[PDB]
Amino acid sequence: VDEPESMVNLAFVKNDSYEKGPDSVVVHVYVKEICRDTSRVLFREQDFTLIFQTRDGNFLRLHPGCGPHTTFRWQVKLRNLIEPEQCTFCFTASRIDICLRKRQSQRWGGLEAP
Repeated sequence: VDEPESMVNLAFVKNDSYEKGPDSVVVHVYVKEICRDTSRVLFREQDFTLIFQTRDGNFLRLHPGCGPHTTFRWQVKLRNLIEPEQCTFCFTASRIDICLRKRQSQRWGGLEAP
């Protein structure tokens, strides 16, 4: 767990996203059984990458050594840059809620009142 020497790209994600308010979008990703010591986030203007380790006995047992030496990342490039300065996070026991500010603005809301 000290030497990962591995970067795995994840193809399956467990989350749900929705846009809340005029300029805000808040999502919650289900990230559990994670070695928080190794759970890192690489974020920029509009995109972010989540790299971490977890424990899945069923999967890890199928490949001896996999798991504590396996570090993987999920990358999301969000469309319409966000303002990291205004961003906040929300931690539940098994899920991670995040409040994203869509400062690049969302277009077309239908009929708007002056």
